Amino acid sequence: MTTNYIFVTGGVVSSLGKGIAAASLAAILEARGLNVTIMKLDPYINVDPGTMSPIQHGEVFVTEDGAETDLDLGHYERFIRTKMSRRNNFTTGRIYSDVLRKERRGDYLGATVQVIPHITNAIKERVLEGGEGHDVVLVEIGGTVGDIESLPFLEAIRQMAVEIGREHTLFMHLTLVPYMAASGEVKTKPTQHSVKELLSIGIQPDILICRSDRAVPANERAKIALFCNVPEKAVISLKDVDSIYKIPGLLKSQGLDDYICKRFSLNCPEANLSEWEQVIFEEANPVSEVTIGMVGKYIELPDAYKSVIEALKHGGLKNRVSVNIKLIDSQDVETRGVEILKGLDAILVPGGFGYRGVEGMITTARFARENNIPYLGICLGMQVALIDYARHVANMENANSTEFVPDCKYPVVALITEWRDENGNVETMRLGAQQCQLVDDSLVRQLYNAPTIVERHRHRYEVNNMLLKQIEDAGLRVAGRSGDDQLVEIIEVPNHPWFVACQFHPEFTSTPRDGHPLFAGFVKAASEFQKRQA
Amino acid sequence: MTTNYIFVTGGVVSSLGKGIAAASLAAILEARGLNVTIMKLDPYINVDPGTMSPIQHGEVFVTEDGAETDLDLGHYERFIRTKMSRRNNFTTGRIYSDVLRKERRGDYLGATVQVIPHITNAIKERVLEGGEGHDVVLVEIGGTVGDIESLPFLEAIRQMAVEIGREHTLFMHLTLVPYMAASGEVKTKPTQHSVKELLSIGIQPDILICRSDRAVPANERAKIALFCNVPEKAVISLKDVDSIYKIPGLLKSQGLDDYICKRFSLNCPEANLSEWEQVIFEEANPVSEVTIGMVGKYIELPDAYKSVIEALKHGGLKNRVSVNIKLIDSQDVETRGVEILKGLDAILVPGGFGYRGVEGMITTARFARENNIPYLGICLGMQVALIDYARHVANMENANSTEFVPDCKYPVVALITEWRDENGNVETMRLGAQQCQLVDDSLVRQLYNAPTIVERHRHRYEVNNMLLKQIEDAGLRVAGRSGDDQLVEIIEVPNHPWFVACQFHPEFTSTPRDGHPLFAGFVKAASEFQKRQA
Amino acid sequence: MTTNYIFVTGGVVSSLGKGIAAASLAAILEARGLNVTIMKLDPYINVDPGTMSPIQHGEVFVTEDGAETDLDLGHYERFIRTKMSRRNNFTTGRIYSDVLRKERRGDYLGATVQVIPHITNAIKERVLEGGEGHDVVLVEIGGTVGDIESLPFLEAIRQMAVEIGREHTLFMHLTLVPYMAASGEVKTKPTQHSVKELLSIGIQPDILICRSDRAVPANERAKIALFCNVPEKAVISLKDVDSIYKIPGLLKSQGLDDYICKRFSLNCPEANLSEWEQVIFEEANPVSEVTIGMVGKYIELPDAYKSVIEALKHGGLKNRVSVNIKLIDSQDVETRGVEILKGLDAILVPGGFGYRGVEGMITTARFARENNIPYLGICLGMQVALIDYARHVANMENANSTEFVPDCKYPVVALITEWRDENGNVETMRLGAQQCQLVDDSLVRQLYNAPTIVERHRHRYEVNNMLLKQIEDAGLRVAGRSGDDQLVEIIEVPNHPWFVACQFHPEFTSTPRDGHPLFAGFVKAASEFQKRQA
Repeated sequence: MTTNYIFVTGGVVSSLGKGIAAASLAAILEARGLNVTIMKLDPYINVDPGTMSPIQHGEVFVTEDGAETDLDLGHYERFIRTKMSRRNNFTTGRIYSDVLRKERRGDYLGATVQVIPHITNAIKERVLEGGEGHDVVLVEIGGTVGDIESLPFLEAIRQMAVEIGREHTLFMHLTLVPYMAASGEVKTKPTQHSVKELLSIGIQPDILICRSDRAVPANERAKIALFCNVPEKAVISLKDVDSIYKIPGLLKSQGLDDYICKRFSLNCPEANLSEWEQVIFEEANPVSEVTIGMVGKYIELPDAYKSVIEALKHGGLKNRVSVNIKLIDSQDVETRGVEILKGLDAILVPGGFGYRGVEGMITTARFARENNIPYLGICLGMQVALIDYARHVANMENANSTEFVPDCKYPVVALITEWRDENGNVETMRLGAQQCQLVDDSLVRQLYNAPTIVERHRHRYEVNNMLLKQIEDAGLRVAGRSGDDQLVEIIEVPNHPWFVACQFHPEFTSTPRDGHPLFAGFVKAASEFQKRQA
Repeated sequence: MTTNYIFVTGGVVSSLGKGIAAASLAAILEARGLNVTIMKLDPYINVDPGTMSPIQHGEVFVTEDGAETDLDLGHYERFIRTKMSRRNNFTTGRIYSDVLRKERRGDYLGATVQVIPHITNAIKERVLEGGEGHDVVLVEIGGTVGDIESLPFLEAIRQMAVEIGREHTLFMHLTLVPYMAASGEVKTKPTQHSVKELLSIGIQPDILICRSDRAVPANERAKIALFCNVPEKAVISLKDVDSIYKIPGLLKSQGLDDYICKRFSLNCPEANLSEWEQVIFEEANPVSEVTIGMVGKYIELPDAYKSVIEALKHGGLKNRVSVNIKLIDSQDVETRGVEILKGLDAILVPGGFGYRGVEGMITTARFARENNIPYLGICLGMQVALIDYARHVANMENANSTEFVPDCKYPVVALITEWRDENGNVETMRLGAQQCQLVDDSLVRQLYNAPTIVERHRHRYEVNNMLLKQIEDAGLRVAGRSGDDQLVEIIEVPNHPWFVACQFHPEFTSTPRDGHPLFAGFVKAASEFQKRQA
Repeated sequence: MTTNYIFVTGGVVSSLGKGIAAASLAAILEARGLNVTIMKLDPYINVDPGTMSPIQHGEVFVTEDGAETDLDLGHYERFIRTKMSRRNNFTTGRIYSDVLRKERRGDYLGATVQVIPHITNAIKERVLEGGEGHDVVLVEIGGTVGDIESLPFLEAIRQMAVEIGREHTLFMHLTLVPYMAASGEVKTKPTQHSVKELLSIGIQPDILICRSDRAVPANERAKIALFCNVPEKAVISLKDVDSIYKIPGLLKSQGLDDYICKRFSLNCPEANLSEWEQVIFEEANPVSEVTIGMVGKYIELPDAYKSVIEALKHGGLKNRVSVNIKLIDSQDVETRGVEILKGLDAILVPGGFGYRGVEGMITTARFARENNIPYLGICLGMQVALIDYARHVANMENANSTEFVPDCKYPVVALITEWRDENGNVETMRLGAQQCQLVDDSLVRQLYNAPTIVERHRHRYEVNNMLLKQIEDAGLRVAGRSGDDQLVEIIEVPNHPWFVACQFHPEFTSTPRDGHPLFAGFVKAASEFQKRQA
């Protein structure tokens, strides 16, 4: 058994969906019965993604082993059943940190540490590490070809291609074949140049991917084949589609995987695309529909709440109901007011960091609570809901979080060390999948059908138990607590049709095939309420 | 008075409309009271455009001095009142022909002839020639930046610019700021790279043109300004529009010309944009509409019949009537038949070269003639009509052209030398504006209101006078004859509502403001016939 | 039998001896019993080398078939027995001439003629033509890698290589490993970059040639091997030597040919290096010595008279005598006078073009003649001697050539058409090997031992028969006449110890193993004179 590698690059423009393409391929090769894995090389200087905001790159993926990483690692989880780890993704900054530390420790024995060969060796080692024991390793190269931001990686690859041997490596490259309406046709010139750029750095493409909003004519594919030194059969067209789960079908349709096994000589098992067929069937045969408002801050870029959006979708799939998300700026709730929240079947408040429109978020929580409108709060949404209830029911004037106000007077949220009461009497970040203790008498315990659950976290502040008894005794249900210090994990409203909120991130566990009890209940409640109001 | 120059380049993709942008600018500069002219340099090896087909590059422009040249010079004359002479356009091959000839005759005295400096000097000298006596000279560089096809020219410019000084030169550069619907936004990266490419060959852009299908946000323009070393006000946005005549307005709106005179310190007279204001009014307030069929061969690319389409538009403007053109493949008329020609108010048959389905063109001519449907024939279309009438009225068995069948038996079209009768008894290319004697009693004479006219030509074969008397005596009007040998120029059908066909190319002389008698009459007839058939 | 190809390129700096290296290799391949040939592509606009001066590029080689070509073709003749032809050498300009002509006559049927693919087609077809029927074909690419002057050729090659497969092609690249005395060591960086440049245009080197003034250390060769993706054994060191004839030995020493046949898997015959062993023996064991003075014009770059220098050397080899050549400027004899000509054992006057100090050349001819100093005149040197004798012995005041002074009055040299006497009564270029009728009673007839001989030519003006009779009757022996027109091919002075001058070019036939009668005679006479003067 010898590991085979396929490198995935792309040029001309960004935003082509390199990770999507790679993931779809992996799904097929999985369906061919191969031991497929995948890694992504991140050109950024940031060592860890935790040093960047949600608005900067969208959601940060949490791996099983607790590592924080590129969102695309979650995308990989949605196409292949293998598990990602810290070994599946690292950054440029990470590399330098490691190398410089080795230098400091005398690891290079007085030698000059140079990009070539030392930085590239660091890269080479990491690649071999992650691909160890696998049949096929896909490697996504971030950045854009021709930019200096990733040339070191491209060089390391070239070296490995030579050292390993061409019989175990392929070069896949994404391009853009844009449609020029003024001319009434697509152009190939950009592609031709993109390939030339790879060639100038020692890389000859084997497989071409033509991204566009429409199928590229065979004639044009042939023209490309000519200029790029690539067989026509290896020039794959990839038009835009309305679902990433249809891509495996397209790649299979054009014989991509067969080519690879012949190279690529692979004994690939018959593709099991029935999962996609199911999705298609359900898509093409809806029965209801509900409208769910999403009040937040980063709504100007859907990607910021991508994992949430998909979790909602999955709940809808299980209940055969369309999910219509209304994006709402919490700051507009502060300006315009609750009129925004009208015409909704359910209310949802996502997590995140930053104050901005948080008071409007509270107003919304209040609105949904007081008007009995199916409410779901996550992380920050829970913090908000806590304040809402506390201030307007438990009478905790200015209930707040110490992350925004040093002297809240009624710090309902604070660091455990910072826990204190309204009289000033007292007494890092929770990450990854953690076990939570559910209250047997709670709704969510029964939704999960289990005494305890394990769910992912990403936050530093906690419910201030010094003032919890005020809130809870006022008439609020704690549906779950955590571990050692029984930190509040889930809250339910005693007489609200469906109002829940939690500390964990259920949106990182939800799948299209399994769904997720919480979102199933939420979306269902939306429907129930909709009918209740009709 | 010292001549100022502005160079126009473009990159990322082809087909951005460099000629359009340049012409629009020139129009404004003329409107500012400046002696502005324009030249275009081509990256083609073809010495003359006469060696290429209409399908290859579209219509070939006919200049006043008889030179055959780039179509864009027609566009240049449609915006400024100066004339596009042979000095206003030349190719790469042209240059080499000249230089090699100079070498052959000893003009380089035993020296090595090199791109640098000899080819670049040849280019430079031609530019200086054309720019003589002008205030502002625009120079359009064909090809795409980064491609080897025009690097010599870019180099020649660099040299020139240095020699004449920056105070007499500006660098304008077109780019693409494509919209990526998947991201929901436009991208600037391609532009940044395009500029870097010019810089790598010694050229620093002064003015940027952002081509797109929508206005580019000031923020994005600022980002570009940053990365390109260009002032924000010199970054011009240019969204797609439905008419070239609206571009001067846009460029003026963004202050482009003011910048230039400040650089450009120009004492520019108030722009006279009333010509387009007129057009806008008429466009916005049409009174009728007609449908006119166009039977030909190169209909897969409208540009092939561009000048014709424009002329038709001009007839429509004068008659306040919309002109709906139906493109028809002559091979389909040949195959499917005259059913194609139904539902039309008028029939038009354009000129060109190639057999393909010319028999179907003849069928169409017959159809329009026999059914009295407003017919207009141009160049070849006249030859087609000649055959039609001859064979089916004058009983000229297989009336035809010797260019396809030497032994026609009734060679109605042949070279003057080749003129012969049906018994075999006997006895280059006509180019440019030539005087034609109109028959005072013809309609066309009265349409022009003149004894004679001067119109442009482009053909080799003539009406075979050996058999003309057969055709003419059968009942057909020769509405005009040339000069020297009174060659048949225009034919009219005695009892047809509006049947005119001619050897010359009226489409190269019409304007949107002056119109053109033949299209005025033709389109009017279409309307009359439309009402007749109702 | 399938033809194998090896391409030769060079980077960093020019003048590394690409032709030398290629010829040396070919010699070895022939020595191994392989059908090897060689071609050279030249990056020049000049169509034919005949349009350039001797001082510009040095001697222009005359091939068997009369083609004028690059000097290096003669160098190829000195290493292998495969005969060169017009198919073995052509220029960039030649290509364009051919292609443009094809365009003109319609060979491209209306298509766009582009560098790619049409210019590259012209190139690759010529390559395949010349390589027909050979086992191994060496192709030398002139110019320097990274320069635009030869990128089209490099591209044509890349394409070809792909088309024929790597099993039939190798890339040999020359570089420079400069010695930096300030550092006390050689550097390799330039080489590393040179290789990178080839890679950027799609070419990966297989064999590296390290030119220097000293052997390159294995360590440095290894460093290069690393950075260039080349096996250590394929990195060849090539230090400067005092004789080209020693290079085959060096290449053989490093196992180059074995590698090639293994690739390169070649059943190569044992190298016969005895030709150089002979030379070495003779070189290291001279017996006499003699001083030869040469008067000319292009002495500022010995390459101009390279073929002559070699021919003199060959005469010396046959007479076991060292040849000491004094370089004399004709303009100095003109200025300083005959004092320059003192201390010489014999005097030689070469051919060429340009009036310059030719009067000093005439003065020299006079000097050698009148002082009985062995003399050898070639082409122009004959014209010079003719004038000398004519003016001073035959009393032909202002004896001269019409090529410099049309109105001579005693045009001893003139175009055959221009032949005339002093009273005005009258009555292109001769090239290649032509038969000359020798006079049986002449020395030259006996030196060659044959009634007639065949020798190469290159000149436009001939001995003026109208006045010849004055010169010949005055006491000058015509040692041989051409043929049809009995043109004075060669003369001898009746009472001069050894004074011979001719129209032909004996220097293009002389070899180190065969020698040549006129140089044997001249050099011997030179020695004899020396001894007579001592």
